[PDB]
Amino acid sequence: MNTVPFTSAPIEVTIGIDQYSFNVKENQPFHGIKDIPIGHVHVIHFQHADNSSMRYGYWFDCRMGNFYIQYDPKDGLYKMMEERDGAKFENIVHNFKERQMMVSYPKIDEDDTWYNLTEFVQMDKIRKIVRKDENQFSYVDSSMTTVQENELSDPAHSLNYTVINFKSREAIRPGHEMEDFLDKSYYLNTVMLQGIFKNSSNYFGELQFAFLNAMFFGNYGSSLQWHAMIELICSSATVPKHMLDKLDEILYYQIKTLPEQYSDILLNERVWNICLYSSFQKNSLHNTEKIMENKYPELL
Amino acid sequence: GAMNSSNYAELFNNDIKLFVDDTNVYRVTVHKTFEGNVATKAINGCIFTLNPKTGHLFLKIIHTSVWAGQKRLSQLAKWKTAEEVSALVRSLPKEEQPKQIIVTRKAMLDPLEVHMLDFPNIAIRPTELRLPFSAAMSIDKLSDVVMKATEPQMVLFNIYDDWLDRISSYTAFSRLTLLLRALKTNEESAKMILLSDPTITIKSYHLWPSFTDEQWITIESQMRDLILTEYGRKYNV
Repeated sequence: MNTVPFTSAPIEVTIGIDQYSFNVKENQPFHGIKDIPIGHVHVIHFQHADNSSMRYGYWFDCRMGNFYIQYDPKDGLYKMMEERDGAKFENIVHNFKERQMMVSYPKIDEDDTWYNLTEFVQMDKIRKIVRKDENQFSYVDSSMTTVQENELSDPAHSLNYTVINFKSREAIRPGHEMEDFLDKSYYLNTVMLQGIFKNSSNYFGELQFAFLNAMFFGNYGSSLQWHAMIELICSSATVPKHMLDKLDEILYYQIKTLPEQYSDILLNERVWNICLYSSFQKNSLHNTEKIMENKYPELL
Repeated sequence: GAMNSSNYAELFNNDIKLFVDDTNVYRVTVHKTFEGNVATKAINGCIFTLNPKTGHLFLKIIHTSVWAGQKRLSQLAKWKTAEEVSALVRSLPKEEQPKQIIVTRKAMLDPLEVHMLDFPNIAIRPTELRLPFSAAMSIDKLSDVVMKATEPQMVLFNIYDDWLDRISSYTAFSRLTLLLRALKTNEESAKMILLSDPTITIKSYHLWPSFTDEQWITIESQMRDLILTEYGRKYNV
């Protein structure tokens, strides 16, 4: 079980660790988060009490190094850093644990929520979408734009999601205009799965990462990407049976986890109605259709 | 964005543009079967593709053979329209290619956009105008070439005959829309107004009669009266 120590908490802030969150008061003796489950990516995220604008945070995997948080009074944010000295870090964590100045990652044993939201998400894929190769962890915030959003302005701070565009030469074979537009199977299976992603696991990993950035940071471009990757599958007449069954599980846990009060901003009416009621896969998402109908019948 | 009353003069500027009307592409007669069910029989159709500045009409005849063994024909008709308009643009020399294509029905936007991906600088636009181009098949010579077609065929016309020798494009388009609006509202009465005087003929190379400037004013008046008479019938006002 891994630990992310905090040097201090000089400014009042709501701290998120995956789907959990804690309020910390200005100069509260908070020194970090212990008992973090090994084997998953994690996200540690922040919303300042004095400027709720800019949610921001760090994707990391404790198997890849020893990470800590330290407030930077110049840049005015909580920064993730790597401690390269193993013994210095173990000694910091042991002290803070002994003085019980750390919150415990509050995982209920029955609860597979985080596994289910991050099943396909791999740190190495995150680091290609979020490019800052000198760090092993990845910064994301509310305002970062996607490569696609920038096409339609600082490339170093972009989310490099795979560009999906239904009215693009990439999506439409010359001479198969109507066929490829109404049935996106060649775009899904040849261009995206075989071509770019190599396999369904990488495609699902990007879909899951886009959702989490949409939910945790209200990142609008991430929300667009999550919906585009759903729509590309639901609009394909030919999808492997294992992908449809897995998609139904993925979306079920995403809809289950979404704060009830954010359905209005994070869910696209057109995409969901099309995916559940009109699309080729209208009858292939039983779990998702049932949770959506019971939790968000207004949207539909 | 959308072509409306506000940006109407744009039709007659020097940027090449085409209107595309797909109304008459997929045409059927509905009839009873022997068993008393209902079936359709397709008849020949046409794409109505018009340069409103020059009057050049690219009438692509849609032969009933293009529907044989196809499903969802009203959907296919939009895509076949987009395919043929794309083929027409690619057949034109670069300096004759339109800068804009205005579709008379919003359902043509995606099919035409997808067929025209090779032409990113050609703007595909809808219109808020209610244009009467459905009435093209009330022009006898256009109806005749469509019905007699035994295979796919493109026929080129000038829908303004020689009018641009005497009037501006704006005025020619206004005359055309009034004639087509009348033919659409009351075909019998409109054709009666156009041929009532046997001394005024249609030249072999024309679509409409050879009216003097003064006779066009009288004709245009008779067409406006027909449209209001009919309107005071539809609505009883």
